[PDB]
Amino acid sequence: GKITVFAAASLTNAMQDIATQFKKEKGVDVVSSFASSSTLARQIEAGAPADLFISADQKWMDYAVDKKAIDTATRQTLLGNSLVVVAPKASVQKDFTIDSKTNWTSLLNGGRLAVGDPEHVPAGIYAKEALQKLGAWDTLSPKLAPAEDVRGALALVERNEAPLGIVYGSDAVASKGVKVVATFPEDSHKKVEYPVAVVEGHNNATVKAFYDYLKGPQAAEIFKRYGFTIK
Repeated sequence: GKITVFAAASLTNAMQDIATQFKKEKGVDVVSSFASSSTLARQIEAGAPADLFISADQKWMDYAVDKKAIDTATRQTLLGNSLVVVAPKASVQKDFTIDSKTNWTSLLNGGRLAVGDPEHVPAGIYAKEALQKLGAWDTLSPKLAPAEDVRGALALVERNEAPLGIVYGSDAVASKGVKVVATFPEDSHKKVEYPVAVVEGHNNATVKAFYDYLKGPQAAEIFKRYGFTIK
């Protein structure tokens, strides 16, 4: 048959490679839809026919679980990731540390900070939480350049439309146009975690085969190569 996966935008490259490999190995077609985890969870709630859902945070998975849209026995934390600051490849921006006394204003220089919409995109929620903990939020809120998902924020930095952007470590690995210039301290935000679960009513042998494949060695190889930490 055919499997439909709704996955956080940050999983774009890894998921495409995994789907290709699975088709080679088992002969089944895997179609993925990528967007902010918030958007995907609301689509699942509305009745969009996805078989699997992989969120970039626990929050949006919990959301789908409460709407009775998830086969809960299948929910499991699959990946981890880091939160970093990127700049265009050709920027002269040098590495810097992120602490209570980081001067964001001079780093930006009249430019904007690209972020996933902190209102609902997981990347933006982790970022806001970190900037609030570090006391820089009040200063940065008027300087944001929000985007539809983390890849939208990444694109702004790649196209040199924003000097700095907050994305996942994995996004930097997949991007040929940016470079990591700082890494958020692990204690500044909730641990970045990706839960996976089968959508309610879609737990059949074909979907289960792919779900098991995601926790296997071939998939772990691809995830590691793209910068994700395997939980």
